[PDB]
Amino acid sequence: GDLSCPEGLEELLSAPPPDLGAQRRHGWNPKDCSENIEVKEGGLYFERRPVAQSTDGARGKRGYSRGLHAWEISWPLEQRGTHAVVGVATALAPLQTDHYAALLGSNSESWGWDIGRGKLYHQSKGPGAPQYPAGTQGEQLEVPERLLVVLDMEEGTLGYAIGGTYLGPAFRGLKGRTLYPAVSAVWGQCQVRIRYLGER
Amino acid sequence: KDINNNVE
Repeated sequence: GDLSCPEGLEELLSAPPPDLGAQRRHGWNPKDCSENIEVKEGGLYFERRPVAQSTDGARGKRGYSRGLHAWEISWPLEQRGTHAVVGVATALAPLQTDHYAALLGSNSESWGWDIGRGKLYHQSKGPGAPQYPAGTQGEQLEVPERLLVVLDMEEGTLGYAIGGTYLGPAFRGLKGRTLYPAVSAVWGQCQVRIRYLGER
Repeated sequence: KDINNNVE
């Protein structure tokens, strides 16, 4: 798993983590999220309000076009509901829709891992979406509360780490974009945290 | 509340 990781990731993750100011600066954007989401603590987490028949997303404040970036998402297991998707989006991706869906990854402007189903979405309405990671250690993975999201803008990849192990690149084809941390959620009163881990 | 903990 780790032999596929971006250059510099092991060193980035071993460094002292960004302080609370940096976590807020790179955290969720109150000015760039669904109307049904509130961003709290200056960006450290968001809460989705209990609005029926809605999927709701948020972007981070800072868009990345070069180098290696990583962040931790913390998403309580019992607050995931039917469609919990973690990834990245351009500034143009839609962040709300009036039904329950994997909104993140349902278009050209977003890329998501469904942490309930283990499926990857890009330009996908869901039918046929591939498993990630591929394999049997892949067929049994339960995504725990915390996961790392790893964006390599030199290779143009998005991948994830759990429990200290990089799980491989999930998506390629990201170069020449400005990409923001993103999630889409459906669960009433879910509280999803973002913890920026820095850049190389 | 519905399946996703949202107000009906």
